[PDB]
Amino acid sequence: RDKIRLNNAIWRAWYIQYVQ
Amino acid sequence: TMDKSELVQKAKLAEQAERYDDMAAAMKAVTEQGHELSNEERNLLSVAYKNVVGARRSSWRVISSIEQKTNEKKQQMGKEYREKIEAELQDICNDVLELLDKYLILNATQAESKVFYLKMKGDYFRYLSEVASGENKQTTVSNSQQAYQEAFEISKKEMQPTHPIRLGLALNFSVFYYEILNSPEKACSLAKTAFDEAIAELDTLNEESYKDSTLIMQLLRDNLTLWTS
Ligand SMILES: Nc1ncnc2c1ncn2[C@@H]1O[C@H](COP(=O)(O)O)[C@@H](O)[C@H]1O
Repeated sequence: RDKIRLNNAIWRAWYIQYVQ
Repeated sequence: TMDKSELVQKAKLAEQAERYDDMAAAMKAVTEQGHELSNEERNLLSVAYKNVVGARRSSWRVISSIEQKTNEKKQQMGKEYREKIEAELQDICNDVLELLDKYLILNATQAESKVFYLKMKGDYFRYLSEVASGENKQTTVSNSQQAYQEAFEISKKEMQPTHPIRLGLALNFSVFYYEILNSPEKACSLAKTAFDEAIAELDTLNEESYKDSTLIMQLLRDNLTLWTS
């Protein structure tokens, strides 16, 4: 269940870093 | 050929075999028979295309990261490969959207199903928007917003603030504002409101879905925590 959360965090964070 | 329950069985097999294109092909065929989908079929269809399009979205992102590297026939090679992926992505999202517009949204009986399918339509126009450009991007962005909005209004009216579908819709709609419209402002606003409203009415949780509600409530706080910087 922290598996869903961590995966969501990664996916979202990608947008912030690689395309501001 | 195969009947509904055989197709659904095939779809369940594909899923465990992690053959998501197969799983989607099966659920696409069930949908095309034209009857309202059970909750189980509906979720199998969603899981199938989420994984199918997810693989392409992932690959698109990897290549894009790489592409941001200073030579250029290697950047010309990488660009053409991104386009190849984009084209696959567009075919997937258009298959889904056709399914939603031809069968699912129009036939959905309960407010629950209609919100679910309209959120799905928001999602898959949002995925087109991640890779679209020029005039096509305006079209896909507007259609994404339209579906999210219609679903948003219907859920505020028909569902408790702790319903998992309503919360999920809010999560994705806020992600739409943040990542697609570049509106950190209204994204956080949307996320925070959806969370607060759920908190206020914790008494609306129920046995079947209280775990899903709290998880999504948590994703809302996470996105929020992640965005406020
Ligand atoms: N059909 C669905 N049911 C539940 N959660 C979903 C569904 N589709 C997308 N999500 C969530 O939406 C969030 C946004 O991620 P994405 O839509 O992949 O950018 C993810 O962390 C998923 O948990």
